[PDB]
Order: sequence, then C-alpha cells, then structure tokens
Amino acid sequence: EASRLGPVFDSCRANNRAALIGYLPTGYPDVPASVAAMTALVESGCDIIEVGVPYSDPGMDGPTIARATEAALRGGVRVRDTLAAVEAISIAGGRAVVMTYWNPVLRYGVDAFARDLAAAGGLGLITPDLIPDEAQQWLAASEEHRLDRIFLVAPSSTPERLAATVEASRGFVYAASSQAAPELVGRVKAVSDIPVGVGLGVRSRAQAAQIAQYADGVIVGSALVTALTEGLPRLRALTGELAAGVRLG
Amino acid sequence: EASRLGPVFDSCRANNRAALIGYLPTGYPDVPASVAAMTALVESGCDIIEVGVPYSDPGMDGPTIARATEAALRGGVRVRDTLAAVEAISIAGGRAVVMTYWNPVLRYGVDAFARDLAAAGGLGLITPDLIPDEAQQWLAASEEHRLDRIFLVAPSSTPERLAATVEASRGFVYAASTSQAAPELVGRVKAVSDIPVGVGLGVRSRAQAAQIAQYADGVIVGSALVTALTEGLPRLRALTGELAAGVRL
Amino acid sequence: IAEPTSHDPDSGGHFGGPSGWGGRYVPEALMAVIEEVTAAYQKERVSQDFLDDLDRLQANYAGRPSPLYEATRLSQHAGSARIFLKREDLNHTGSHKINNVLGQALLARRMGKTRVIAETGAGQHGVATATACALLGLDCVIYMGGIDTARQALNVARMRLLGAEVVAVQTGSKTLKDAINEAFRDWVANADNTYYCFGTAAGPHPFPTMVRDFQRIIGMEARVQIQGQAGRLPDAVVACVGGGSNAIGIFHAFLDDPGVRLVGFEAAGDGVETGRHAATFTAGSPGAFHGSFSYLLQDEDGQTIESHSISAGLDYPGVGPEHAWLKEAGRVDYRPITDSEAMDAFGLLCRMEGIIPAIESAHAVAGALKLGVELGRGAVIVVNLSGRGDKDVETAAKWFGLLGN
Amino acid sequence: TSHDPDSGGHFGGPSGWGGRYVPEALMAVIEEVTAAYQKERVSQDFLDDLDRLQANYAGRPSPLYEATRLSQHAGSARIFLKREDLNHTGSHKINNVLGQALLARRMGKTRVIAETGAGQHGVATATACALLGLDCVIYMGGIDTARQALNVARMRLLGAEVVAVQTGSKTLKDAINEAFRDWVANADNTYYCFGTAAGPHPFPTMVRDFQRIIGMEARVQIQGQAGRLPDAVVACVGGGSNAIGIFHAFLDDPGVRLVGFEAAGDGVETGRHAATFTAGSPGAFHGSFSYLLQDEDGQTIESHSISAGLDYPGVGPEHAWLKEAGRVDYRPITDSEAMDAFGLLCRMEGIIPAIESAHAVAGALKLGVELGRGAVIVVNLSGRGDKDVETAAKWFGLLG
Ligand SMILES: Cc1cc(F)c(-c2ccc([C@H]3[C@H](C#N)N[C@H]3CF)cc2)c(F)c1
Ligand SMILES: Cc1cc(F)c(-c2ccc([C@H]3[C@H](C#N)N[C@H]3CF)cc2)c(F)c1
Repeated sequence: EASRLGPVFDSCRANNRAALIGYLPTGYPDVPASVAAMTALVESGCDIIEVGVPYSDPGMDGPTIARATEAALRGGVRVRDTLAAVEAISIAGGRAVVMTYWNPVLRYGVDAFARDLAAAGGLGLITPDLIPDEAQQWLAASEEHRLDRIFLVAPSSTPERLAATVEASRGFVYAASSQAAPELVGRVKAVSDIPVGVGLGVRSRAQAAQIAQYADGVIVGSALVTALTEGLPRLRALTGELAAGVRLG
Repeated sequence: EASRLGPVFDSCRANNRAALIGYLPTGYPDVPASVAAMTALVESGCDIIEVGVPYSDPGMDGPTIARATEAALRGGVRVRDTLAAVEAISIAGGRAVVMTYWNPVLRYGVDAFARDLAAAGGLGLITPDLIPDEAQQWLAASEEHRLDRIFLVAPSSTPERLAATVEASRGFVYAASTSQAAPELVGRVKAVSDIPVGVGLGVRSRAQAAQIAQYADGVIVGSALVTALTEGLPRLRALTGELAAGVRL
Repeated sequence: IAEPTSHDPDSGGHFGGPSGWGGRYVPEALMAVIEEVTAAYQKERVSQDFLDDLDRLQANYAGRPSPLYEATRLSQHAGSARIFLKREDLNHTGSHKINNVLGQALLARRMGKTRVIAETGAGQHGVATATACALLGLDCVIYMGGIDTARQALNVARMRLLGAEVVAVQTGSKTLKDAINEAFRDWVANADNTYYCFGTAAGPHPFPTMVRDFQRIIGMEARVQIQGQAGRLPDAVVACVGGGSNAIGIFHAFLDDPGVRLVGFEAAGDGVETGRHAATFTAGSPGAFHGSFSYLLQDEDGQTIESHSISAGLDYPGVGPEHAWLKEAGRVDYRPITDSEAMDAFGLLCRMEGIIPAIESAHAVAGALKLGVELGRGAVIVVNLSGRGDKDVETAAKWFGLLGN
Repeated sequence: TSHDPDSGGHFGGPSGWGGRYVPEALMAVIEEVTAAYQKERVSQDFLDDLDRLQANYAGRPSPLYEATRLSQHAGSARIFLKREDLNHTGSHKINNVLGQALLARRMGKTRVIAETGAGQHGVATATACALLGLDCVIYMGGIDTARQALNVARMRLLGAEVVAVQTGSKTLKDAINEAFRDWVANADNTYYCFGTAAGPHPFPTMVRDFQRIIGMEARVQIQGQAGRLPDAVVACVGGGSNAIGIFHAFLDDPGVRLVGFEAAGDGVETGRHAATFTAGSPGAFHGSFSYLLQDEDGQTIESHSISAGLDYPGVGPEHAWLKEAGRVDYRPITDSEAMDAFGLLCRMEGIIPAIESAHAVAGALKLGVELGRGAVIVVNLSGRGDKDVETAAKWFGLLG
C-alpha cells in the first residue's frame, strides 16, 4: 500500500519539477486570516501545505515563525483551529499535512488526534521533536488512520540513525538545514527512494530552483510568514515565484 | 612628703567648704579663647583647674566635651598648647592639673611630659585611661617631678582594685559616675584612706554642687562649663560664680 | 567505587517501562551530540580516574563533605520532632549546584569540548557553571532571560568576573524556560565544540540520570551522618523540588530503606488554586517538555502555563522524570508549600539557628516543620538545606518590611 | 602558653606590647571575662561544645586547595588556599564569634554587643547570638549603615538590633568607641564580643586562641598534600585575627616564612592607606599598646583602603611583638595589586575572594616570583567576595 503523499510526488516527477511545500501557522495574524492565506497558497501553486500548530515553546522555530506563533497564541489560537484549517484546505482542493510539536498531540490524545486529523482530510504529520525512538504510539496511529509520518534528518545524523529515521518515514523525509543540504539528500537517496523535502530558509525563486535540482520537494516557511505579514497579495506573488522555481522544464 | 594639692584641700576644710574643680579643654573654641576662659575660672572662684588635652578618640568623655575637643582638634590644637595654658593659669595665681588620655603622653614621652608640665606650674595629672597596673613609667615620673597622680575609681571597682587605686593616688581620687552610687563610692574610699575625693556627676547648678559638697572633698564640673562657654564668656563667669557658692553650703 | 544502577532507566532513558517517564523528546539534529554525551558519561561514570578527579575537587575545592546539623531550636516549631539540616548551603558558590557543574565540566573536558553553554534563572546555575568553567579553563556562555538580566545586575557581573559571557534572551516570556530554549538552539548549532551544562535533573536522557548521579553524594553522606548523630535511619528525608536535582540527590541513598518517608516540597506561590504557583505535581499533568516526558503545568491544549513563586529556583513549570516515576510508584510524596509558609520558615531559621537559607530551601524547611507536627515528638527528619540565602536577603528584607520606602 | 602574654597581658616583657589601656570602670568586667576564659579554656565541656559547633554548624575543617592555575602568575610557585571563605557566614570571623558567644552564655551574660565596619563581624556576631539565644546589639558607623543596607537587614533578620553611630567620624573605630561606652554602662549583663585580635587583655590572646584552628588544620593539611612544611605562610592583616590564626601553629617551625600583607590603599606615599606597620608607630589605642596610624601628638589619623576589613588604623599587639622579634614580616599591598589578584583568582580558579583576602593573594603572587618554581606558599583565604562583587564590578567597569 502507498503513502498519502505518494501520488503528489509522482505527478511532480513526471512534470520535471519538485513539489512546492508551503508552511503557515494557524491563527496568524488571526484564525480567519490564516485560513484565507492557506487557501491562497493552494490557489497560487502550493502542492502541499504545512499547517503549523502554534506551540508555546517552539525550540526548532526561527525568529520569524516564533514571533508569528507567539502572536497567534496571544490571539487565543487553539489546536482545534488547526483541524479546521485542514478542513478548509481540503475543501479548497489542497493537500495539508500538520507540523506540530509532540506535546499538543499527547495532550489531545495521539490516537484521537490521528483520527480527527484524518477525518479532517489531513494526509500526514510532521514531527520535529518526535524521533522514531519515541514514536510507538504514533506509528500505530499512523497505520490505523492512514496518515503519512514525516520525520526529520539532519546533516549531523549518524548513518545508523539516518537509515532508521528514513525507514520509519512515510510520504517524505524532511531534510532540515554551503553544500550540507545536497550531501544530506544524497545520503537519504543512498538508502531509500522515499521523497526528500529540503528546508533551507528559501525566500526566492532562484533558491527554490537550486534545491529542485536534487530534492523532490522544496519547503518554504519563514519567507511565507514574512510575505503574509506584508499582506495577502505579496504572499500570492511570492508563492508564484516559488512555483516557477521548482519547475525545471 | 605631702601632695601638691594637699594645701588646697586643707584650705578648703578650714573654711567649711569643698573644693571647686573646673574642667575645660584646650583650644575650644580656639587656643586664645580657651586660655581666656581658664583664666576666667581662676578669677570666678575655681580652686583647681582641669586643663583637658583634646584627644581624637575620647572614650570616657560625654557628647558635650567630645564635640568641644573635636572642634578644638579641627582648629589645630596641639599638646604644647595645653602646657602654655597651664603656664597662664599658674601666672594668674590659679592651680592647674592636666587631664589627658595616655597615648598623647606616650607620644610626648612620659618623663618629658611630666618635666615640662612641672616646669609650667602644673600640679598633677588625671589619667582616665591609665590604671595603676600600667602606670610604672608614670609613677616614676610622678615622683621625680613631684606631681600628683589622680587615678579614677568607679562604682563597679572591686575592693582590692579600689584600695590599690586609692593607694597609688596622690593629691586626690577622682570618683566618676557618669543616685546613691556617688556617696557610696566616696564612703568606700574614705574607709581605706584619708586622701581627698573628687566627684563628677554632671553638676550644672548651685544646688547640685551643694549636694556633693556634703560628702565629697571636691566637686568636679566639666560639661556645664563647656556649655556655658559656648553661650559666652560672661555666662561662664556667672555659672562658675554660682558653683563657687554651692560648695560653701 | 561506583554505586549500582538498580533505579536507572533503560537504554532509551525511560523509567518504569519503555514508554514511561523520561526518554528523549528532542529533534534528530541533536541526537548525535546527545549520543556522544551519553557514551562519554557511560564510559566516565565507571572510570576510577574520573571519580578520583571529581572526589578531589569535591573535597579540596568544593568543601565536601557538608555537615549535618541538628537544628535543636527548631524543634518547638516542628511538633518537638528533630530537624537535621544537610548543609549544602556551605558548599563553594553556596548551593548544591556546584556538585552538578563540577561533574559535567569534568565531562566536557574529557570529551574535548572547548565551549560550555548553560541556562540560568536568577543566576544561581550560571554562576555555578561559570565557576567550573573558570576552574577548568573552558569557555563559558550563559543564557539568561532579559527580565532576569535587568533584575540581576550583580549576578551578570559575577559571571563576567568569572570570565563567562552573558546573553540576554529577549524572546518568549524572557525568563528561565526561554533561556533553556535559547541554549537548546545554541547547542543545535554548535554541537561540534560545545557542551550544554544543564542545571537540573531534567531534560533528555542521559541528563536526568547524570545530574542525579553528580548529586547522589548528598544522600550518601547524609545517610552515614544521620546514623552517627541520631543512631538510626531517619523517619523522613525531605527536600524542595524545582527541577529535582537536590531532592533526588538526597533521596537516592534512602530509596531501598523501607521505613524512611521521602517527601518533596514544591512552590505553591500564592496558592495552588490561584493559578500563580509552580506546584507541578499538585496541579500539573503528564506531558513532554524540555526533552523528557514528565509532569508540567499546561493548559487544555498542551501549552506551557507560566509559573510564579517568590523563589527563583522553584519558579519552573516542569519537573524531572525520575520524580514522576517515584511519584507514580508511591515511593515519594510531593506536597505544596506557599510563598508565605516558606518566608515564615525563612525567618524562623534566621532567628532560631542563625542560618539564612535560600528561599528555595525555606520551602523544604517549612514542609519539614509541618511533617514534624504530623510525625510527632522525637521523629527524626533530615532536611536538605540546598543553599544559602545571601542571594535572597533583599527579597526577604522587602517581605518583612526591613527596607521601608 | 609558650607565646602567651603575662598575667597583665603583655607580650615581650620590657617592650610591653598589649596590656590593658582601659578605664577602671571597665576593669571589673575585664577581670570577669579573663577569669571566665581561663576557666573554660581548660573545661572539657566548653571545648566539646565549641568543637561540635565548628564541625556541624560552621563546616570545619575548611579545605586546603592547591590553586594550580595561579602558578604561572606566581613564578611557578605552588599557591595553596586555606579556604576560610567556605565557612558558615563566609569568613574566619565565625571562628571567633562561636568561641566568645559560648563564653558569654557560660558567664551568664544575656546581652552581646559588637562593633562592625561594613557588616562582616556584625553579621557573624548576630549569627552566633541567634544560634545561642543571646540578645544582640551591633554598633556600626553611620557612614557604613548608610551604604550597607543589606547587611543591616541581615542582622535584623537574625534577630539583632543595629545602632548607627553618628559620633566621631562615623566609621569602624567610632563604632568601637561607642560599643566601649555601652559596655561601661551595661557590664552587668553585657558581653563585648570584639571582632579582631586587638583590645585589652584577654582579647588579643583569646581571639587568637579561637582562630588557632586555622593554622593547626593548615599545618596538618599542607604536610598531607605536599609532603612537607610550606616555604611560607601568608595572610592579610587588618586588626590581625585571621593572620594570627594561621600563623600560630607555624611559629616554632624555623624554615617557614610568615608574611602578613596590609592595605596600602592608594600607596604608602599618599596618606590614603591603612598600612599600620609600614607607616604607623607604637602607641596606646583601643585598650592595647601596639602600632597605629597617628600624628605627631598621638591623634589617630584616618585610614583608607578599597577593602573595608583592612580599613582600620590599628593592629593587634601580638603582631607588634612578632614584628619586633623578627619572626613575621609585614609588607604593603595597594588597591591596584589587590584588585588585580581579585580578578585573577576569579578567572583562574573560579573563586571570588574577599577584597581583604585579595591582598594576601596579591602578596603571594609577588612572593612566589621571588621564591621560584616549586616553592610552597600557604595563603589564608580569609573570606569570600560576594560582598565585594559590586565594588569589583565598578573597578573593572562592568556596570551599565
Ligand atoms: C540538557 C537539555 C537538553 C535539551 F535539548 C533540552 C531541550 C529540549 C527541547 C527543547 C525544545 C523542544 C524542541 N524542539 N521544544 C522546546 C522546549 F521543550 C528545548 C530544550 C533541555 F531542556 C535540556
Ligand atoms: C574588647 C575591647 C574592649 C575595650 F575596652 C576596647 C576599648 C578600650 C578603650 C577605648 C577608649 C579609650 C578610653 N577610655 N580611648 C578610647 C579609644 F581607645 C575604646 C575601646 C576595645 F577596643 C575592645
């Protein structure tokens, strides 16, 4: 049986391009506006949406997204708002996964959250502070509810841990990061054919193009939050520039 | 054989009165003014003058005398100024003993201070922070230069220490208590010796002098004379007049 | 030499089952350096030369052993029970935290790390880390919240006099738990040459075990001392619980002593019902936080609730996983102590014994008095006096109106 | 009893160091304290009470730490730090106040008074009084209370009263003058817990005896750790209590150099110092014949030092005797030298020293340069420098 995000990358590889993967946090600047912006991402060329659950202590988030999630939590954003954002993206014909720190999921209930996310049209889950070593409940709920599980690898990942993390993944494996990123993608592709997305502080078409040379997916987060802060039209402009970048010909 | 102040207390018993012993510090408010005031004490009826050597840390002095000797030292008073005052009191027919803490005497030289004090007409030395236990050098100089040694006793003095202190004294014994303690102290001294006894109780009135002349061979007045001199020299002359009246009652 | 490992977690760092407390809730980007530390500690904790080095510094540099003092003038206020104070307040730098930084700083040298980072709340652990780094010639960078830096001018000066660098964390709530997040980001970027000297018995494996081991010396000494001074094992061993390092350090030697009650006292702030507190076990619930699965103060969505206490060291919304396991297993009871109970104890210890305790430790003293009343006349209670209260004089003076306006 | 004074408190016979330069009004309570001390001095109950307190309450023994990272700055000598900074309350003064406070309760006294400068001895005395249930009154100079609010709060927290002294120049010597007057009036129920190895007999001897434990431990510890007696034992000298404490056990060791380092302020050539032996002269002050800073008439002159504990115009009489005997040398250390050692000990060993103690460290650095590689120097690290962090932060410009 195939992963939920499988056919998306197949279609992209057929059209000689990478999948454009866009991140936006729920509730920034408020819940309606963020849903409007996530909908605009679907309308502007985003193949996959990363719906971020704002967390009070986001260790892996850079300053741009940290300030956005702080603002979203001040506005009273809830975990259920992320489920509603996913329903909106499904209705708009998009494809949404959820990026979340693990404690909100534990609080919600791991099986309950997988069930409700799947019902909401969600396709998978990106877990930046959940390593395979702690993912027993998640792997069972991932299979029970047919959700993709996107773990992260890093440049410093040991050969043993990298293979284990790739073997535990489904959909794509998130390669987070001079030449470190392509070398990391090379190591993943040396052991598996799973799609690899690359996050690299992308903020221009040219950068998106470089990553599409070796990666199956280009992940853009900080730059979209910055563009959204300026306004919805700027976000549409930027996303179109990025959709052009992932396309090689 | 006899003490230097012996004749003075003899003349006082023969006239049915105690001795009026007046204290002033050298150099308050300045050296010439203090000598003018000490001369005024001789004129206004003082039997014995206590020329005080201002000391930088007078542990046994109250606030009225300590602030005056602070002012005198601030004015630049020197120890030699005390010997000039003793000379002026002597030439005016007065009878002067010096009261001083012991370190200025050590700094001067005990035998040299006794010599120059004797040469100025001084009759004795009152030593509030020198006990007989440390008075070897002083006892020798006191005999060599024929000066009275006025040690102090206290209400808390032990029987052995009071007898030893009275025995080492010459001229008179300063009984210091600064209601029934002062007469009892004089009683304890007269039970072991016939040496005259001076008493200092912060006398400030004519009646207080008479109360003490009823049992003490001498009435010592210090703080009140300093306060009077601060007001002015005529106030000093007046108060010293009233004190000379109290001792004959 | 080295003590057995009967109470240790599994190879994944879990207490009481492979899906129990502790573990490693960290990003994969950190797992390389975490495995490097775990292997380094696993090697050195059985190296006689390493334990000899640490013992040497504990004796001649830190001043161990710390004495056990029977506060005979506290008895009347503790139901006539007998209060024995384990005097970690006498350690060099003034708290038990020196035991931790001496171990981890030795470890960072053994690993070839040249740079040490650490978090600090009001400055206690930053000064302790900067102290060990000065002693061992390691470069030190302390992360401290911008609210705490502006409020702790002299502690920043201490750390600088010790040669360390202080960074102001102006993100998040700009306090202890955001300093920890900033240090975590530093380590992710600089794992090659940087060691993270963590300040309590929390975090991902192997830090709860490692920190507990560097603090076990407290309970090992106290268990010998209380038997020599009282003639028997105590009826109870109590301590205050922020992250848990000083409590677990004195608890551990007594775990298999069946008759010895173990009680940890946590900061109740204005009261557990006011929502201005840090009573993690009393009002928190299980969850993943700062690298481990344990108890923390969190709302219905899993977001961290900000904690409040008149003490800085207890002002932390989480707690170490080994305490969660001991709570679940019923070995240790965890009870709340308010700001007022602690300040009351703080003052009573000043007037009765002449010991100015840390306000953190005053919570433990306060609870010890209450326990003495429950246990009654003659009960032997050992109290961990985790630190001295020189750092807290200004706070206590204001509390008791000794500064005026 | 080998280096002890005579029944009158005099060291060195004819030179007459020490003694009792006090008024007769105080001699009854001074003879009472002397008699009480010679009784408890040899009482096993008293010694066992004190040893118990020193061990379980104060934290004795203090360790001896070889500060190897200082060696390169001390001519490759080996500097050992006798860590009195680790004592309860953070200095050697706890040694003195425990002995005297136990004595005061043995004597039946119910009130203890003590002087203090910046607050060190005041906090120590209040500490011992809180412990033993004695009522405590601290006399502090008005200039000192005004800038030491937290130490005053420490004493108040401990249950003591603090009296600001506005007489005289409002400093330490004036607090001593005021505590003297209190004792004269209240000798019935009051014990004067003096803060250094000065004053009238029996205080220089008694205080030294309560501090002797430093030297005795240090002499055992240095033979254990280094295998031989040290080449030199150094300490800072204010009134003399921590120096005489660590010196005494070494007095009859003829190869052991003893060097006390005193505060030279801005320089001895500047008239802003506290270098009693370097620039003072013999005189009677605060109940003893010893050295003090005085003018031509014998008036006390103001002392200056960036250190508060060394800012005292006098010095204990047993030191004056040991200087006359040639057994101990007394050398000056300036503000700059002390502060440079302060920072060096922070950066090299992670130990924040009392600025008083940094004078001794600074002197050890100079002495190691002249004694050469491998020389063993024991330094009494009399106190910790928490109280001095603000002074030192300004000095190195770390504030604002
Ligand atoms: C010794 C030690 C090591 C650690 F890595 C951490 C730690 C772990 C995770 C986080 C991040 C996490 C993510 N991503 N979410 C934030 C808060 F939990 C922060 C700090 C620690 F607290 C102590
Ligand atoms: C334990 C102890 C006991 C003492 F009596 C003194 C003392 C003695 C004398 C003075 C007086 C002296 C006189 N009168 N002139 C003042 C300055 F010296 C002050 C204090 C002391 F300093 C410590």
